[PDB]
Amino acid sequence: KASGTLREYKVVGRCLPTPKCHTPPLYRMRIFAPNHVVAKSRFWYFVSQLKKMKKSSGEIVYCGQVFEKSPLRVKNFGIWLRYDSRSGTHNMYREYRDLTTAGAVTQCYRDMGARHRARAHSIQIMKVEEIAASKCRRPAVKQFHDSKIKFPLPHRVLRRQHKPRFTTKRPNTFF
Amino acid sequence: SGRLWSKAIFAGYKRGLRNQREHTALLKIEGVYARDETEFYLGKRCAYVYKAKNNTVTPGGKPNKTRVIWGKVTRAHGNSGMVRAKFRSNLPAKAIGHRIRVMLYPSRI
Amino acid sequence: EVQVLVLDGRGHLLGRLAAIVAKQVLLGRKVVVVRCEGINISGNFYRNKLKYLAFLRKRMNTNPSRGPYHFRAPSRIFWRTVRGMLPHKTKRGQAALDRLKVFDGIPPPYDKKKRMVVPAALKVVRLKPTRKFAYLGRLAHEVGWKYQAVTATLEEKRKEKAKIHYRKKKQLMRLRKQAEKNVEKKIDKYTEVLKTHGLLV
Amino acid sequence: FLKQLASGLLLVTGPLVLNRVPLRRTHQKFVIATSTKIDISNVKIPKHLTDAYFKKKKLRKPRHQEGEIFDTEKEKYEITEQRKIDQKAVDSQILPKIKAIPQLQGYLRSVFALTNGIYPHKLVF
Amino acid sequence: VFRRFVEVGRVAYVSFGPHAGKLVAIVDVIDQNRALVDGPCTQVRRQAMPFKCMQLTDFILKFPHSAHQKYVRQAWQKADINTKWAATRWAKKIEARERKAKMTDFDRFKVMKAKKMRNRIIKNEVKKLQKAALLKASP
RNA sequence: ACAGCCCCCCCGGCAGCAGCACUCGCCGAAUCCCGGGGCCGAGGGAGCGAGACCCGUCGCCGCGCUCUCCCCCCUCGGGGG
RNA sequence: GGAUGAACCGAACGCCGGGUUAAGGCGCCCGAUGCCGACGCUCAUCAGACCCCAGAAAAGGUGUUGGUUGAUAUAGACAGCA
RNA sequence: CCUCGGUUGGCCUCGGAUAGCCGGUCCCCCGCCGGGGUCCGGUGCGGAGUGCCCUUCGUCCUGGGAAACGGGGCGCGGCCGGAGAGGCGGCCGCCCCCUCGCCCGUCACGCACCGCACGUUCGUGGGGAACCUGGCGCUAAACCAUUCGUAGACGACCUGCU
Ligand SMILES: [Mg+2]
Ligand SMILES: [Mg+2]
Ligand SMILES: [Mg+2]
Ligand SMILES: [Mg+2]
Ligand SMILES: [Mg+2]
Ligand SMILES: [Mg+2]
Ligand SMILES: [Mg+2]
Ligand SMILES: [Mg+2]
Repeated sequence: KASGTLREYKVVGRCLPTPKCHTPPLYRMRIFAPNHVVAKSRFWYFVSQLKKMKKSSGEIVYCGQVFEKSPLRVKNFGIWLRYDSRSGTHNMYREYRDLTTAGAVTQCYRDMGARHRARAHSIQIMKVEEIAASKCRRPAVKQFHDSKIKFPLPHRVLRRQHKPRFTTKRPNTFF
Repeated sequence: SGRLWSKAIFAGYKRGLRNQREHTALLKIEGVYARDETEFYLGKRCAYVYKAKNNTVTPGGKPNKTRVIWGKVTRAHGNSGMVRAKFRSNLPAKAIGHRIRVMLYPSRI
Repeated sequence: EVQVLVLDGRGHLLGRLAAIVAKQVLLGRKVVVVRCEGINISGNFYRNKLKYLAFLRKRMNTNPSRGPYHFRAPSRIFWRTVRGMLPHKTKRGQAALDRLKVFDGIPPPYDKKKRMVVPAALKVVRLKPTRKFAYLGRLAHEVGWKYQAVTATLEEKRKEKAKIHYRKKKQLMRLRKQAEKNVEKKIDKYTEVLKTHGLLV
Repeated sequence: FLKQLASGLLLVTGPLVLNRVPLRRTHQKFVIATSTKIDISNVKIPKHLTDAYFKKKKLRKPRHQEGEIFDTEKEKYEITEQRKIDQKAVDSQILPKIKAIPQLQGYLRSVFALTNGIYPHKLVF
Repeated sequence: VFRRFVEVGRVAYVSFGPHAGKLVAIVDVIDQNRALVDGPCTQVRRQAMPFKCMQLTDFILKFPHSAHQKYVRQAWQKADINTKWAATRWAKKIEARERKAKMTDFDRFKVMKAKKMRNRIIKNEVKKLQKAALLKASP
């Protein structure tokens, strides 16, 4: 599974009815995927792992994107996941700050790739939850819980290094 | 009276790493360093003006040493403001790093 | 362009500036790099000195007089770095190499001219402030260059003369500001045109 | 610019007293249209000013096949009195509208050129 | 050393991006790289925004963090940030850049003439002052 | 409280609406118009009709007018409804 | 395209013009990121840098970064001094 | 004449810092100019290279402003600065010009070559043979041959010759 900016999908599926149970149970999952095709594929992967279901023996009755119910509010996200390292499988709890749940999960995927070299096929997101600022455990997240937060931008690197490419004046980094 | 043409540099031919398509040339127009700035110069006439030993007839003038290979800008090349040019005859390789004039002629402004 | 592009080597990173210069001279442009002893190299000095000492070790075993020519002046070091980014075994590459001049210090043709700066090669923006770096002049001096002291003395004389010239320029500009204040009733008519069209805030 | 003719060629006159450009045809592909305009509505462009009026005239080569004697005569194009009258008639009512706006006549007297720092793709015309 | 700080109510100028050339207020801070940003009077709806495309100004508004558009807009309108911004040397430098960029050929000609005459008058005055200062004779 | 924030409300009202305040999609029988740059111009007797005669302005397709009559608006009979 | 290479990756071939791609790339050699690309990790006095492929293991590190489990602490932890 | 072609306005300069800079000014110290301490300004650099300067249609009537302590001299003579590769720059004295050149106006004229390209500069370009025209100036060495033997396979080298 590749990535992009991930989206949350509510995927509901069920086994096909048989003359053993005319109404098989419906199962719902949250899948964070680039698009609905990958979302359906990951739904089948996960329900094959959990229940004894297959894409051939079952069907997907709903697959719809879940829009964030408050994208204008900064909030803390705790994510419980598991992943395969080069030498085993580990459970992790990670914390992020973002406006959207899908953005937080994307942050998680990038951060796992950056810190643990974990590719997206190795990572199994098993719980995402908005948490109160008192329930946070990661100091890098907790340090932004200041009602009077204040910091400068110390050493501002010139990013327009080629417009102009040649110039007489040397850049200023203090602003 | 004045220059009346934009300066450009014959940077090289359209090419892969190990193949060279001499029929089309790459021009670096002075002051155009982004792809979105190249839209003005598309379709403009361009000239490679040089001197030789024998005199050749000059339109509206006396024969002199000046010779021209005419051409025009066809499209943009790269993100950094290159352009591609097609000339009436393929540009000689001694002209690489030399002056090309973009003549403003087929004006759209 | 058509003029000579004069670049000050102080505060610039070696390979970044050399890539810029190589592309410029391949585009048929005259380039002159002055004060090549002020060029910086990222990474600490011992590491960069070790790299140059490995370069010194690489020599032709049968006849070292034919082997790699290890140039010890900072200008020649930068010249060889640019040659490493130029296709110097063809006529186009040799002409591009000819279009480049390199100097230690600033010689009299160029000490009286303004000098450009390449931000994409500057240490201050290309290098994190906590990282270490080496000076090309110091590295050259400790690997075999002989003219670090005399170049420093001549640079200090050049700086004294430049300070005098800058004081004269400041005094002239102060006098110009006073002149603009002196004549303003006969100037405001054109000052308003300039202000209207955005020149002269 | 005064009017497009029947062949699509523009008829122009930067008045001859300003920059020595008579009533003359030009191609719209080979001109740059600037933003500055003068209201030349309700001026009277004479009706006879047409493509056939401005078409070039040629003399050679009747009653002469083999050239042994030079036929370079008449190469001096002569300005017609009719053309001079037409130029006077147009300029007499173009010029007062030019003078009505400050230092437009100097703008029309000067010629366009590309300074080394300026680029036509960033120039607003 | 530092005088301009990232903080709630700080007014920032957008250098580039979709909202370039606009003023915004910093409503909240997100993970050292982004800020919840709101221009209610400068037509920038609330959104995340990186600190790289911000250039902090000297104006600080007083509203609590993560307040609504109403309170941000009242803080902006009372002690009007639009006129106080336009009065600064920064804003009119931007405006001068814009009107120099949008200048036509006739305008360039007129600027050339006016600048020619202005420079000649100033240069004559400079020569006069130089000769007036050259008459010094004092042991 | 001399600021605010979140949820449920007894219920909302107005505008706008994947926004022309560039927050976040998939699309077009639920889709059309206009413009620019580049390359190209292969083919050569298409006439069922007059019994062709100046080189077939022809087939398919899409249209307009007349073989009816009233009006209306500009030009000085022409043009537009 | 992999610098180079019988076999790898893409793709198979009449002579050409235009458009677009594949695998692979876009500091300079060398066409193309001269994007105001995004988030982190990392300093190496043998750094690292792309299938085949052209060099490495067990074992360690109070280097730094994440994570798991457990424990102590205003009924005053921990570390220092007595 | 022969040949080689490029190019198509210039920037005549602080040192530098980057978790900071720049400009200006009153008191202390060193030769009337600089260095400090104040104080006042600017800082997404506006005393800004995203900049500055010059700006080319030419003339003729013709007025108002800028100037008139002004511009030109391939005109002479004198001085000074510059040595890192000074190959450059600046200042005076005499003489000879025009009151023109810069802005806004008045006035008409120039081949207006009948739509069309290589136009426009550096430029009196570089280089080579040759003719004419004047002025001011110069009258030499190297090599072979010979000799040496501090040298030597041969060349080369060290030497001598009214
Ligand atoms: Mg819509
Ligand atoms: Mg044909
Ligand atoms: Mg190959
Ligand atoms: Mg290989
Ligand atoms: Mg395969
Ligand atoms: Mg092709
Ligand atoms: Mg490559
Ligand atoms: Mg390239």
